[PDB]
Amino acid sequence: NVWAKEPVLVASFAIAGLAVILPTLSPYTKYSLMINRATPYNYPVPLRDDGNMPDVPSHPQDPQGPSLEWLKRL
Amino acid sequence: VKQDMPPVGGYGPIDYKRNLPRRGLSGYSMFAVGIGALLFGYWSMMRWNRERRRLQIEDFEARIALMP
Repeated sequence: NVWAKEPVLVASFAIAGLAVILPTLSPYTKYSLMINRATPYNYPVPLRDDGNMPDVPSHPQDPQGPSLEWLKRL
Repeated sequence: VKQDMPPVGGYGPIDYKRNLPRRGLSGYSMFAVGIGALLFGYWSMMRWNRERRRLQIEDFEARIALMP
């Protein structure tokens, strides 16, 4: 068929079609979102204590808040 | 005697074939080993980039703790 006619075109459309469709299958896009969201740039601001939250840990050593542990575990 | 330049009883033949070996790999084998080394490089690349991001996050935490 066209595999002898314009073969570089066929390979181009093939890798293009997989580059379009292939993000629909991934266990890794959620990992990409977690990495690219959980990187701090600005200053992590403080806030007033007396909202009486069962969250927002007062100590940076304290793991009471949402953090990351899959990072060092790859 | 006579001393011309004759051939001595007949000489050996000399080839007239387009002697071509056409060696090297096929399409499938060369294609597959290229894509295999490509995927090897991809896996090692992925590993180094994510460990590098770990260290760069540590650098971010350094500038955070340094600032006030």
